[PDB]
Amino acid sequence: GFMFLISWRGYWQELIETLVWAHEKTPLANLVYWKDKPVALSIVQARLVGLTHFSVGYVFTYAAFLIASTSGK
Amino acid sequence: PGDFLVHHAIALGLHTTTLILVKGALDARGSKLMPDKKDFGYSFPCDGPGRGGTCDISAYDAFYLAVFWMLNT
Amino acid sequence: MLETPVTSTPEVASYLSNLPAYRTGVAPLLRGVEIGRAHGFFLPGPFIKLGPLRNVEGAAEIAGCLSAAGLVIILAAALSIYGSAMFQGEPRDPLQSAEGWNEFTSGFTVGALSGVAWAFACT
Amino acid sequence: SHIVKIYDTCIGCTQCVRACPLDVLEMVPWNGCKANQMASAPRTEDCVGCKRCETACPTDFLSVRVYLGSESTRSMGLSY
Amino acid sequence: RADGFIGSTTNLIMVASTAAFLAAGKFGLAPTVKRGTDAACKLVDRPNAAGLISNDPSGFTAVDTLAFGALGHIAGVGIVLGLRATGNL
Amino acid sequence: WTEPTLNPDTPSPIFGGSTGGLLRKAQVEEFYVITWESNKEQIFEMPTGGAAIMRKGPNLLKFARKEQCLALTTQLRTKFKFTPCFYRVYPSGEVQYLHPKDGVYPEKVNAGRPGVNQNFRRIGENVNPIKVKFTGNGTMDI
Amino acid sequence: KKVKIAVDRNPVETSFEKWAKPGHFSRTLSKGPNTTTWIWNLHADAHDFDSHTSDLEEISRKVFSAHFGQLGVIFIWLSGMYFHGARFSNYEAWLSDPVHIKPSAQVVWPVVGQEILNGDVGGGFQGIQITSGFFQLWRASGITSELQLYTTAIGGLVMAAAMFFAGWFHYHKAAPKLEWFQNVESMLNHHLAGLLGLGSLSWAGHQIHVSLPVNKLLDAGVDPKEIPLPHEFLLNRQIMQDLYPSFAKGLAPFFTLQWGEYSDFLTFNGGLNPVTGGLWLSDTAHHHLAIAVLFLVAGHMYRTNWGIGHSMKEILEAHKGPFTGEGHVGLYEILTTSWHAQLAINLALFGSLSIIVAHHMYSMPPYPYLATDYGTQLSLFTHHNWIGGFCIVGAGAHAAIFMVRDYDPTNNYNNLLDRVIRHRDAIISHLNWVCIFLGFHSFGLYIHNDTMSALGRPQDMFSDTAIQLQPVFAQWIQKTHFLAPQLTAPTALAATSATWGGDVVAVGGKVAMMPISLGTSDFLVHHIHAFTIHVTVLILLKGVLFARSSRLIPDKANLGFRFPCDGPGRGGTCQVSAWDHVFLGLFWMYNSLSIAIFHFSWKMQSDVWGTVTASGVSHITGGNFAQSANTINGWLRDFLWAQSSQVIQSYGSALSAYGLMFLGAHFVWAFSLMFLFSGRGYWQELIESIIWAHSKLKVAPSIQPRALSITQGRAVGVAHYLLGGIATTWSFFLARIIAV
Amino acid sequence: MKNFTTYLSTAPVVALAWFTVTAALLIEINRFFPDPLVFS
Ligand code: CLA
Ligand code: CLA
Ligand code: CLA
Ligand code: CLA
Ligand SMILES: CC1=C(/C=C/C(C)=C/C=C/C(C)=C/C=C/C=C(C)/C=C/C=C(C)/C=C/C2=C(C)CCCC2(C)C)C(C)(C)CCC1
Ligand SMILES: CC1=C(C/C=C(\C)CCC[C@H](C)CCC[C@H](C)CCCC(C)C)C(=O)c2ccccc2C1=O
Ligand code: SF4
Repeated sequence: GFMFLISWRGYWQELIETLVWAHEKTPLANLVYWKDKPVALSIVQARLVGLTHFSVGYVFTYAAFLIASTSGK
Repeated sequence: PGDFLVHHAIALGLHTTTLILVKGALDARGSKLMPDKKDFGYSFPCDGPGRGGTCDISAYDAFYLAVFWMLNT
Repeated sequence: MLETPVTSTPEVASYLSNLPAYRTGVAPLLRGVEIGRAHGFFLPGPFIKLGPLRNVEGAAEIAGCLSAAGLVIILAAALSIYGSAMFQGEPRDPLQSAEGWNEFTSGFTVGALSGVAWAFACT
Repeated sequence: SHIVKIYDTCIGCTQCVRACPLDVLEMVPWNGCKANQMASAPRTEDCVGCKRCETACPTDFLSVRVYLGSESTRSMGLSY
Repeated sequence: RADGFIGSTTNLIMVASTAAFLAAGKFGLAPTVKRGTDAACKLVDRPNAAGLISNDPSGFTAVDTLAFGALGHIAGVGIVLGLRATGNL
Repeated sequence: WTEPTLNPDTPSPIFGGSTGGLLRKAQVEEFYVITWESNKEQIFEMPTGGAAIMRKGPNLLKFARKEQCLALTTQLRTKFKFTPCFYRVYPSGEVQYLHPKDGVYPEKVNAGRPGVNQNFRRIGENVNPIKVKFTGNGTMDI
Repeated sequence: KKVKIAVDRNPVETSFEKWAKPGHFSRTLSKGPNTTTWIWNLHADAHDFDSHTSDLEEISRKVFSAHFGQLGVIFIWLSGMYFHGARFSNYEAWLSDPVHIKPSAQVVWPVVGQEILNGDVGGGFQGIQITSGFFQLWRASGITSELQLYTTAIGGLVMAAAMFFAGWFHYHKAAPKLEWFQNVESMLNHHLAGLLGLGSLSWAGHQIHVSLPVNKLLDAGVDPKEIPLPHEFLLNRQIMQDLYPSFAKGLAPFFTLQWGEYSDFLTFNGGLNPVTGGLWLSDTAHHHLAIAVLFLVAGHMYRTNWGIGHSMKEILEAHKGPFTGEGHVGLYEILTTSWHAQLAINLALFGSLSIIVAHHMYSMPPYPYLATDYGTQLSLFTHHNWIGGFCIVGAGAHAAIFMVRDYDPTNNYNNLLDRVIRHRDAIISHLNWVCIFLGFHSFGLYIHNDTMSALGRPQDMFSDTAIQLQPVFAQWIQKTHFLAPQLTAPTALAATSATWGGDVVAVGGKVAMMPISLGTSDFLVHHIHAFTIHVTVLILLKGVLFARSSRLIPDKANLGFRFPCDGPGRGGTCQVSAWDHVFLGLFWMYNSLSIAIFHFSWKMQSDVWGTVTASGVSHITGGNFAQSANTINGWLRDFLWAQSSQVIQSYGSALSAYGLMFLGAHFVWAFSLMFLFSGRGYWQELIESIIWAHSKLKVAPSIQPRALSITQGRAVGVAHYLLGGIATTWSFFLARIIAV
Repeated sequence: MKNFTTYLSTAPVVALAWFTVTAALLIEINRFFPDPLVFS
């Protein structure tokens, strides 16, 4: 979740541009192509995606502790 | 006395998380930096690098930020 | 984009043109059985020597070729849905067409599973 | 495509025009300013939403406004 | 040079090395201030920026008597210790 | 002024080539073609990456993004004080004179330009979103 | 073309008038403050000489003078260390019993009960156990009293005053002209021979006259306060002759080329001293002697004012081939008219050198009683690794700065510089693919081992007990260097280090150096390092290549190096600049270096460090690295959680300072996530409400309070993030290794 | 000296001075009156 919050849309976008070039140039793979143009996660989108990862962690990490420490004894 | 400190810490989370959400709610459609926030809707990335920085200026980002404080509380 | 010694050596620009995908002319099904067997025969390998039952007696090769067959079938479904989600308007190379892909997919499914059987008959 | 609107609060500075990276704004003649000019947005089909023009608008608030909306290959600036 | 080593193989080797290397620059068989070299190891001459003034007929300058003798000294030391390490010396 | 017509046989600047130019979009979607007229053969920086020697007189370079062409346009208009013009070649061959599309570079006022997207009210005189709710129309546009 | 000293008399005047005018350096910040941003700007733009003026003469004079001050503060720091190690230290007590006495050279004042920090380091002294390795450094320098430390301290302070004086003199008085600075052939000729060569030869003098006899007597059991003082070895030939009979001949063997006679103070023993556990001082003296002749000769390569010599410009141009177009022709000017280009190349090699030094010093402890001081070893290895990792990141940053500020498309036509900017999407694309591969094929075989272990299938894991992946290549290089002395290097009496193989050096019942064995877990952790190193390079290299332009924003050069984003359009263009590729390449550097220091901390405690008992050695952790490091849980249960006991229980003891710092570090690291995860928009408006309250009570500040800039918040967060994490490990490591 | 005193008045210098005095005062107070838990 941190990556989607610490890092922002731009380094990924330009990186996706390089990936698009490589695939179009790669032989035997250029045959298969994407129907939708690959783009980086939206500015607001990444905010919610990172936050969902961040929240899910805080829940699973604690649920594990709260249950395995209480049960273990 | 151990409960005294933690109880006041819980209050800090309640007041802060509240401040984040309340600030976003009151400034949802108004603000010196973005006086036309209502015209830009609720979920918009930013108003650009103009006026120094408009990063996380939407009332969606008071929620996005309040979530972290809620989890901390 | 920048003609390099690698992406131009007439030897390698010719090797590519004999591979059953750049060999436009062969019927898309026959360009699918070729590719299918090639990608299918080597598949069993990784499952036979490093799979869950790799150290069991006799059932280490049946289980590798059974698992391979599984993936082969999975690969087929992805090939099919790809054509359905790429040839909505049935877009030269007939392989790059709606019917072309549906015959390539079938050639691959019947060539790869034939290759997986060749590898078990080679153990 | 993003929506660009020029409000009457324009001084015809032409700065927003000399700032657009995709020729979306131009200077047309008007009578409500002493510079007898008011930026128009003829081709908002090439707007990328950079908001460079706003960073160049000197009038109180913003005479030029870019409302980021629908996204296309041009709007997303995709060379794919 | 000490303990009257004069005459010792080491003395002869060092003297020979220093001389053979000073007579490899005074006699144009190697790079020198003026008559340098090239990317193919060929002396293509050279302009020195100080413009050293030498009385030596060939133009051998002090810079070149302290730059070829030093090579001879290093060469001699390498040969002396090398033969010394082996049975040669 | 008459919208210049593209001469697709215009000498192109000298450049070895770069893994940073046109892709499938150029053919499947569209591409753009900037053209200018130099005074001498000079090295310029490509808006795609690298350096290129512009040829004397007519020059023609193709890009897959309008900003790329306009970038080179400003570079020539400033570094070389040239007057570059670019079009948009669609896959069918339909060339559309993109810049300046008037003869007078946008910044300069010229009679004969209509006012488009021009609200005649203070940005703070826009209605409330509730007045345009369920209307599918923006407060600014309304 | 003449190489000569060129100076301009009394250029800058020495006055405090400019001192009273904050921002006199920048045209923009000279107009005074109106917002609270100017405060943060006058600091974020004070060393950027290139921004202050366009003259490369002034920028260089400023850089040259600045370096002087740096040296000055370095001297002050060094002098303070000697002084603190002279008055407030137990160095002399440690000298008598180096093994059982812990080094200490920091005493805290008796106040606020902070006197608890003054722990019993032994030797009638209550202070703070230092981990800087200075005591063992002084011992190997011969220092046997606190009068030789006091004198050194005074000398360092005198040097400091000379450095600052030189900086002011070479700036306000005799300021060198540009033509002086751009004599690279001269600099290299004088820095290789005069600086490095003479610097080593001068040391080979001390080591041969003061450090060798003093250390021999100390290792012989002689009391430190009974050894003849250093000068007596120089003057009294008899004393030195007794210790080294070769001083009976004199300098005759050297001139007679009979160097062999000196084979008692100049030897190629190899290995570690059996008494002190550190490289023989005799071998170090021979090394510095050789290193010197090499550098001194190397100083006679580039051409200066006479004729003999090479021309770096000609050499670079001469090196061109059938694939790299014009070749290196055009880099000489770049590297003689740019400080950012030079700095980038310098930092990269300098930073990498720091890591290389850390690996060599720990593998071959160079100081006496250093290897048995586990805290010093760990603290040094972790330190240099970071100091270096930071430099490398700076190398990437300045490289990008030069590309966006000093790159000229005209000078670089078919250079290997234009031919790389012209295939950036092949370099980056391939590096991206290898990163993803290394990622799955290094961190995946760890999650696989985790899942297979949890599912109760521990025979289906990647370990030396199951599916093994031994580092055979590393295991062969270890044997080629252990059997090297008997074949490849006969003259060497022993291998370079015990790490390659052999017996275990024990000093005082502890393992100084023990042969390290590489297993599956070593293979796994090493490939993990490669993946991180590759990723870090990808981020920084990507920033350098696209520092000027990219498919997204084809004019970044005209935007700058430190620009936040082009705009919210194009689907978002945040962190497109090369400063934001350095911003992110810092977190990965922390991630990459963190695993390395953890790998060293655990491997050593498990396979090297311990007590040599009758028949066997007791390692700090009982040799559990092999089976416990193939999973991520083992790195948390047997490393983080298990070794964290000392720091979490340091309260109430001399180590209580580390427990406090350990938590304080967590707070700083977490506090950084308010600037790395948020945005000015929220803070700016929040400040508006606060200002309202202030304006109501009529207490509003004249300067307009403004939230931090987008780039500033990115810098503040990364700074606190790195400070917090490194501080946490510093407390962890130090309290763990000092307690055990 | 007018301009040196101006520099010694700048925010960073004045804050460094004010704090040092305040810090030293608290340190000296505890030095003579240690363990001040209650005002008695
Ligand atoms: C000692 C008397 C003295 C005086 C009166 C001056 C006066 C002046 N100098 Mg100067 N300088 C001096 C000594 C002096 N200098 C020395 C010894 C050096 C060598 C390092 C320099 C190097 C130097 C450079 C390179 C430049 C000046 C410049 C200037 C002029 C404006 C900048 C300035 O100084 O404002 C005040 C600046 C400060 C108060 C900053 C102090 C920085 C000092 C050197 C060290 C601080 C480092 C600090 C301890 C780092 C750790 C911080 C940490 C503990 C938190 C000004 C008239 C600038 C100029 O020429 O005008 C454009 C210029 O670029 N000086
Ligand atoms: C034998 C000649 C010689 C020597 C020994 C040095 C040594 C050094 N030079 Mg240098 N240089 C030389 C010739 C030499 N230079 C020539 C001929 C030129 C012109 C082409 C330059 C141009 C040059 C530049 C532009 C710079 C250096 C720098 C440095 C320092 C590197 C920084 C460092 O690591 O600090 C380590 C500190 C030490 C090792 C302690 C030694 C410090 C002494 C006092 C330096 C004395 C050097 C000087 C030549 C001696 C004469 C001084 C006399 C006039 C009073 C270093 C000490 C850098 C620098 O200034 O850093 C501050 C740097 O910016 N040099
Ligand atoms: C010899 C090494 C060297 C040199 C000479 C320079 C020189 C320069 N760098 Mg630089 N840099 C280096 C190494 C170096 N760097 C390394 C290794 C890194 C990687 C981290 C960087 C990363 C870096 C960045 C990101 C930037 C520069 C920039 C600059 C330029 C201006 C810096 C400035 O504004 O000053 C001002 C100095 C400061 C504001 C100090 C910063 C505050 C400090 C670092 C935080 C405190 C840290 C410390 C641990 C705190 C202790 C605790 C605290 C409570 C006291 C300047 C020419 C800037 C630039 O030119 O961009 C256009 C720029 O943005 N550098
Ligand atoms: C735990 C947090 C985390 C994780 C897992 C990653 C993971 C990754 N980062 Mg990243 N990063 C993080 C935090 C994290 N990051 C943070 C906080 C920052 C801010 C500083 C960054 C900044 C950053 C940058 C700048 C870059 C990366 C990059 C990468 C990728 C490197 C390429 C690779 O090795 O692929 C291998 C994949 C892995 C290592 C993930 C392992 C997951 C397992 C193996 C997958 C198994 C799934 C299995 C089939 C089950 C499927 C079930 C089904 C229902 C889906 C990689 C996937 C680089 C990149 O994009 O690629 C080049 C890069 O550019 N990161
Ligand atoms: C015939 C003639 C002449 C003569 C001249 C001469 C006399 C010459 C010689 C010269 C010389 C006389 C030369 C030599 C040189 C040498 C040197 C100068 C040395 C050097 C040294 C070095 C370089 C170093 C070495 C080293 C050491 C020290 C240590 C170890 C290592 C080594 C070995 C390396 C005359 C004029 C008279 C007359 C006329 C003619
Ligand atoms: C907290 C936060 C702030 C607020 C940060 C501020 C206001 C910095 C605080 C600095 C101090 C505390 C304010 C005043 C500084 C003065 C120099 C202190 C003088 C006070 C006396 C005691 C000396 C941002 O501005 C910001 C911007 C962009 C992204 C994230 C963030 C962010 O997370
Ligand atoms: S960096 Fe900030 S202002 Fe710029 S696009 Fe991103 S969120 Fe908006």
